[PDB]
Amino acid sequence: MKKTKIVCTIGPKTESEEMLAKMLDAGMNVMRLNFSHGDYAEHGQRIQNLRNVMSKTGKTAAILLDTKGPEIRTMKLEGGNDVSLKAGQTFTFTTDKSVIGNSEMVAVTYEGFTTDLSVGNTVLVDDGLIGMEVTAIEGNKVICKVLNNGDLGENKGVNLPGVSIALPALAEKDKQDLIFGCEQGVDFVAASFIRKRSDVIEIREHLKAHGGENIHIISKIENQEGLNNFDEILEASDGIMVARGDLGVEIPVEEVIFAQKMMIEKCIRARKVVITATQMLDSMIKNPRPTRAEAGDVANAILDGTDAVMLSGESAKGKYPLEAVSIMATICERTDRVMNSRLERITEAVCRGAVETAEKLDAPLIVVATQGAKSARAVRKYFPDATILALTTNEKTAHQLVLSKGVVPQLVKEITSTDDFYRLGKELALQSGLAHKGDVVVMVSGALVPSGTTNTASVHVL
Amino acid sequence: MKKTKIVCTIGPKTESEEMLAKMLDAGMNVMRLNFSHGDYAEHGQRIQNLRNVMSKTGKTAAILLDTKGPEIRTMKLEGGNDVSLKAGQTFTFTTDKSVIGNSEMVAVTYEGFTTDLSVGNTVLVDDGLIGMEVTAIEGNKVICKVLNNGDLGENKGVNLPGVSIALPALAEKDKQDLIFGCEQGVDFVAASFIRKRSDVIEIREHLKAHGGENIHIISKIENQEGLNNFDEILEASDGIMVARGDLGVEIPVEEVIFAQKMMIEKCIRARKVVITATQMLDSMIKNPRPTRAEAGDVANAILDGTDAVMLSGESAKGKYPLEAVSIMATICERTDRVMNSRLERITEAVCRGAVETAEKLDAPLIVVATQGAKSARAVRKYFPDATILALTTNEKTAHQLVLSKGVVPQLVKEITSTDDFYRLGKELALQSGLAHKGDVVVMVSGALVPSGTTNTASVHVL
Amino acid sequence: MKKTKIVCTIGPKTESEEMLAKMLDAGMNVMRLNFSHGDYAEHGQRIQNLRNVMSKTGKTAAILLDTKGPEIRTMKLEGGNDVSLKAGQTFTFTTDKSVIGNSEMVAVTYEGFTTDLSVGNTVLVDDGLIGMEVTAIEGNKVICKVLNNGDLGENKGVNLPGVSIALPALAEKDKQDLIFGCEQGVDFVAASFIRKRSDVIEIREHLKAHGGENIHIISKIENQEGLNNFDEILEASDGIMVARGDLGVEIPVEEVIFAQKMMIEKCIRARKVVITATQMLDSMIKNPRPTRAEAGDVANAILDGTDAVMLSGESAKGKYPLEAVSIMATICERTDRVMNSRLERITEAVCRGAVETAEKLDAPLIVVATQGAKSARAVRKYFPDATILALTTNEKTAHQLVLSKGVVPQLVKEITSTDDFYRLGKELALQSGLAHKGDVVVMVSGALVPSGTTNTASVHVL
Amino acid sequence: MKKTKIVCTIGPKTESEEMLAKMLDAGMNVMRLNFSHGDYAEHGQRIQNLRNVMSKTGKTAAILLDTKGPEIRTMKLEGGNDVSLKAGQTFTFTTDKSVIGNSEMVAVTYEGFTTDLSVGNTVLVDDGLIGMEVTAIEGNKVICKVLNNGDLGENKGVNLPGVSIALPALAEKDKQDLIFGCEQGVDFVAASFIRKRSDVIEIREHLKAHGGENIHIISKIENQEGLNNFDEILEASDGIMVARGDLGVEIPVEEVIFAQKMMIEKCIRARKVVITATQMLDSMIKNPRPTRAEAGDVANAILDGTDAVMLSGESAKGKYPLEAVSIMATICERTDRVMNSRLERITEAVCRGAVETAEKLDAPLIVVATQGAKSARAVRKYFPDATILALTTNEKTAHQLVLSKGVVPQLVKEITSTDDFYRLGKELALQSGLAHKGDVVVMVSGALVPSGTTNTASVHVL
Repeated sequence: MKKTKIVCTIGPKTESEEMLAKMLDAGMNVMRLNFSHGDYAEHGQRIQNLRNVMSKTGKTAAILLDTKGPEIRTMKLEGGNDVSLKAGQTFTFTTDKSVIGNSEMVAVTYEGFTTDLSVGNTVLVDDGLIGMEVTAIEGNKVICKVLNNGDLGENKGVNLPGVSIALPALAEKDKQDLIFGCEQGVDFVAASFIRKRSDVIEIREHLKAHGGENIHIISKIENQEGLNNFDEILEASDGIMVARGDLGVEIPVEEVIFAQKMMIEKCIRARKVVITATQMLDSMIKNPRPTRAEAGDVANAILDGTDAVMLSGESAKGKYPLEAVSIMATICERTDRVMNSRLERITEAVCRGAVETAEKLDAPLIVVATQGAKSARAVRKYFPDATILALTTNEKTAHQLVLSKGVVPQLVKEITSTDDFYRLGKELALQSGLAHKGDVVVMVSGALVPSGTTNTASVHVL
Repeated sequence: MKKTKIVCTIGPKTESEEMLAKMLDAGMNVMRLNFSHGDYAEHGQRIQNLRNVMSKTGKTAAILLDTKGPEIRTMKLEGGNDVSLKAGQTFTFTTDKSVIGNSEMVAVTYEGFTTDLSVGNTVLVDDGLIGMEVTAIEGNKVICKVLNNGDLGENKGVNLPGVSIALPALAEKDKQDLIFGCEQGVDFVAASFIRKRSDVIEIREHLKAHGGENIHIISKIENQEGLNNFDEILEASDGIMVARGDLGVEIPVEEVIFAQKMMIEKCIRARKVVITATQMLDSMIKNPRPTRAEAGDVANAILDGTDAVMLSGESAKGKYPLEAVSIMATICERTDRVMNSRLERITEAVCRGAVETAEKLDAPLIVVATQGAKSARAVRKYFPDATILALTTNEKTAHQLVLSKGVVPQLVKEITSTDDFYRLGKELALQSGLAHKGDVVVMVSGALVPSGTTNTASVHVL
Repeated sequence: MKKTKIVCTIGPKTESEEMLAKMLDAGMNVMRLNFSHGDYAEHGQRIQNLRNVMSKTGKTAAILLDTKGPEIRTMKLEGGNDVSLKAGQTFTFTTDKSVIGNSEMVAVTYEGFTTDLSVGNTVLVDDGLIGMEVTAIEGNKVICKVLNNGDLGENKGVNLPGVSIALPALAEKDKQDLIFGCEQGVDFVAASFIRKRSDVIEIREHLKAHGGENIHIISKIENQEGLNNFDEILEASDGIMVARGDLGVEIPVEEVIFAQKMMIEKCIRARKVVITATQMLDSMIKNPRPTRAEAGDVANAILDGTDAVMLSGESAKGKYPLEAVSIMATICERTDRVMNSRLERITEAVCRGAVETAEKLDAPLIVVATQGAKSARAVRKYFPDATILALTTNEKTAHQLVLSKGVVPQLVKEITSTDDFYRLGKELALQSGLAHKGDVVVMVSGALVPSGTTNTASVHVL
Repeated sequence: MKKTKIVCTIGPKTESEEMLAKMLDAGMNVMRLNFSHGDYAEHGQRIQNLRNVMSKTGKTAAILLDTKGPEIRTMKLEGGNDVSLKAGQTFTFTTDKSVIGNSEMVAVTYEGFTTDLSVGNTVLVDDGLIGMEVTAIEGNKVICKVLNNGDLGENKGVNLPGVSIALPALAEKDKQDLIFGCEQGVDFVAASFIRKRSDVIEIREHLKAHGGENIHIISKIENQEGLNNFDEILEASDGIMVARGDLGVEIPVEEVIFAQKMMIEKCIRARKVVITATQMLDSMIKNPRPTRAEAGDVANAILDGTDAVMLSGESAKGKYPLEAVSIMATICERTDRVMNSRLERITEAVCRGAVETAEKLDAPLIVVATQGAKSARAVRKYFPDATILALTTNEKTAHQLVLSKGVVPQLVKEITSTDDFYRLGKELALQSGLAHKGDVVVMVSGALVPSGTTNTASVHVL
């Protein structure tokens, strides 16, 4: 009965066909492959297992490849031992990768570190554990003053709040991973650390060069530059992933919530899927129940209007994966049921009216003859109470629509005319079990128009 | 182009093919035949002339037969001389037709005069010129005391305010006139003096017995009983003619305006055509310009929301028929221009939305695939800015639709599917000159439903 | 109790104290003195009689002086005999007053006749009975070609549609009549034939020179120029009288209705009283009942939203004055009953809210502490269901408020504070019989602000 | 600039006058004394220090006593050593307080434990660390089956989801604490573990018996019974504290968020303060910045519409109290500024209109002449953009209004009339610095009515 869709990162604990089947029962809609870890063999087997489960059970799911992305990391230390940095001390980064670190200096992986930073900038190390202020940049060195005590381990992430970083759109490993995703025909690519329009285009060109022109690109917004260029990025993307955890290190902490609300709102208006991700039910890596706060955070993202919510470690490596999917579905069901429609160009006019009509006739189902995703998403924009049954002849579209809120996709052989759509949609509506004899359904399609124009709405009794 | 339709009574000055053609140019939509006068040869000729003009010019118009109706009239007087009745005097009516009248007593045409009146009732003679109060009823005599001074001529109408009168629905001449109308295939019958549901029913059974089952019945509301039973009468009728002059004699004068507003409103809700008639431009029997008051009365009837307005003597016998049609058309245009749409069943929902959609996309035209008149009338109910182009395969339906406001009917060979309707309706929309390349049109129809269900709305660019 | 106010022209049949008292009972609110007729003794007596009736009965009423105005009239004819002008013939007007007229030429009263006309202009004689087109202007002659057959009598009015006429704002007799009005302390002056701002100004400077600075000026809009400059005229005037009969001769007939609606709307927005006048119940000069049309015309004027309606000959000379007032009152009540409030400056905000508050609490009465008329008119603008009880310390203001719709004025000694107003207004509200123990009243006033600012609204239970 | 008010639990780190002054600068509005800990001397000194800081700085703050409340705790264990409970094992509670516990059995503090529980009920121990299901109740023993592994320490809290517990409204210690609060003249008492109407009444009677009739009671809703009787409890209380942490152990976890939204909504409608408390910025006990999640949780409570937010350990015992207040204020400011008004009995009519008027005139300030808190809260209900300046002669009311959102209280000597209110409020509005010359203010009060009726709204320019 839930409308919000659930993305599950699959890992060792959940990769078996047995587990995947149980995950789908519990509410999983989309499989996420986190390419920060694993090799092509492991990920290939996971894709294989899901498609076996789908083939045998007739259930639908989508597959999402989440790239590792480019990053700035610190490097190694003397004796591999942590060093204890003291507030007020001088500390230096070097772009020289050959340097082994200690309490006074460590190397970073990114050659451009000296270029992109400025005296006065803040360097955060290890998810903001240690904060430092740059006091001088000299040759290949960024000299800083440590702001807080902390322990520096080896290989830790670095964040540069408010700095535009000249890392490439794709790491070299990323480029290979994307070829793999095309080879495997994944449905979505979630691109890490997206900062500007040109990153999305570079990814679009790379997928297109390997037969991936139909793979939808979900841009992960992670830093202030991403936020600044959000509209540009949304325009070029097929969707957005809101990386709350990263944003919590990169922008003022009181802003993260409104960045999440802003981005979701704009994706709905733009008719593009949005996924709310990171720091959802993390405590369930270890515990069989989430915290009150985690429950409240998930629900408010649903109320904000996200299409989907995402599980990370709690479904890949955690001790209670099935519990975490199940309680997620419960939060989804509980929250979805109290949401109302938002009624506030030909396509917007017809779809908005179609929903308004569905509500005024207490119609449980809106049947959409979707060319691509556009038409089903144009109905979903107004948050219908009714479920969207989206008829498509395109198998990739069927998979991709799994991610949109309240959309039930249906693969069909063909629809040759508008009246055939009405005849066929009424049958498939009854067959779906989503509606019954005597219910009203509203039927949406294009007629005598190019694909991706919706110009027709029709009311039928089953 | 005006939206309000003009009914013109045709008489000796306007019956030629030459005049009818010029009447149509001036704005006439419907020819009214007043069967109070003329014989079958004269009326048949008028019907023939119009149909010739229609064939030669390709213009569409409907034909309306208006019955004389049953009436109560006074009788003859000694020496055929007017007599002066004095307020307070005794005066008696007799049902004995043989009696010649004088200052003390006159005969009436209706035997039921004694039965239907009651001591205390008011008797009005000659359009309320002389008013009388019944003081006794005895045998075949109704004794009254005169209320006001006035002069009593021969053969004058009698009105009995607030009295239920037991005249038959149809006079004997009416029954013959109606068969003539069936033989001649008129589009409308306007039945005079309708008082209750059963009157409408008796007329329908008379028509259905002579092949007139497709002739629409317009009930003329003329008295208090008619007003009391208006809902019943509307339900049974195809439309209503508001006879303001008659109502001014039967009900209190300050009520006539609201009785016209009430009746017009309810006809629109019911999707049934309404004509505002009587005392429109009567001064133009004699003069080439109407009165300020006359222009204002007509305009407020259009503003009340009438489908059509009617010319009587001013187009049948008057000295300036074309002047009267023309200035009527001018008022219709001037008043139609400032009217707005009125936005609040599957049919109701779809049609209301189609109009809302038209306005929101600035569509000049709503194209309706009408099964009978219901569907075009269902769109017209919301007073669209857009003109209604009504496709129908039935020639009688096409004629009848001429009387509905803002409706242009179009006879078509057939439409075999919904996509066929769109293809054809776009062609016909361009051909009509009513819309042009690049305009938006909204196309309304039924799909996989019984006739007289409207369940589909579709938006197209020409 | 009706809300719309009735202006009655008083003449020989209605001037006695006996009749005036009965006129007030029947619904008269304002006495109109038509200075086209009567001398100062007669009018002074009418003023005296009313004021006697007012003192004896404690009823309130206002007095309105209506000027004759400047006019253009034709002159004398040979043997004083009508002449028959034939369409197409040449006919000449001369500014030479000494000329006696005939079939070919007549004199007019206005020398400026040559100046203001132009070849091509239309000249109308005798309320548009005969229409003429100027073909040449030469010396003191305006040569025309007659457009329609008609009979030309002596001393008939001339109208020049669409022409700007350079008559003075006031005739010489008018100037004397206005001083008389100042001496007599009338409440209103209705200025005839107002055409532009400067006419209103010249009348105000004439009044202010004779102690009339507090006499409200009602501008009579009678022709096209007046309509063109309406905003200017409204700005300068205290109110507007709509002279429908005159406008029917000056502008195209289908426009008169909308000119009445436009003018009434703008008066309401401007918080300035409007009177709908001319051609109301004229048939009741002769008959004891009006026409259906007459009743409908009056009612639509109230529905348009007029403050007041006016009786002319029917109450001055007619055979049935009390009948005409009574049936007018009946129409006012019947029409006022079905009208709703019209909810959309500090004053605007407070007054609009006070009405909204009244309706939401079902308050029968809004009590206004009015500095001059502005504040009561500011409440009246929204057409409250509640009656307006207007407290004022100024006796002239009290009289003038009689003309505003739904306003009951009340003369008070004083109100020294806001809490005093509430105490007193609750007492007076009960005393008025307009509200009762337990009713809610809304009390509107200014507090710590210049007069004519309304900034305070207060709700009390009686 | 923030409107949301901040409650700070004061403890050893923050009790000095130096700290309290810095806490107020940072945004503290209300001091919370947590009587779970501390003795009357410590709490008395804290009240003394704040009142010194208030006296010296002229700043306002309120004092809130939060009772410890009645509780169910486990007791002691053999050798004071934790015992390791295994899922599936039998475990028994005994009401015998003399029993020292072990791995098989422990004593509880509440005699009624056997009575109130039923076979099948769930017993949670130590904030839900260990869950057990009751399998038998026998004499003074509740025998259970352990559901999950866990370690049992000494003296841990017990929760009984969905059980109605017959603990008293007040512990014996609570009753003494309340006398202390009266002695000290605290402004608020926050009563722990409120379950039904009768608890609020018992507290009301106890305060009244010690001169505390003016102390506002904030009911802490902590369990399912509290939720079930919420309306009853709200009715008897002056406000509500939402104890999210407790609710997270007592009710289904997906419900806690909607219980928080429900309760806040109802308190706003009821015109009673609501405080959102527990699990706000807990990580700041140890860290100088909150988490993204904690930031998001606080902001969503503000968006829900809470009057105030509360700091617990992070301001009493934590290492970074001033940081935690400051970042709280920042979240408040950032969130308050993007909230809109909610415009949707005489008092509701006038106040709702007063806010609507304030918005339509872009008024920065609504000045309220408040008798008690009622009137200022009746304005706050509609979430005005404008700040509420609440004039009161009552010093306790002034303190209590500190807790209401967007209310600036102002103690005044007296107001003798309505015009004095306007004169005085305009001065105090300018003096406050909240508005400036030329701004509009809306002024709200009662006039000629019993206290706690608001019937007057007035608009003034400064």
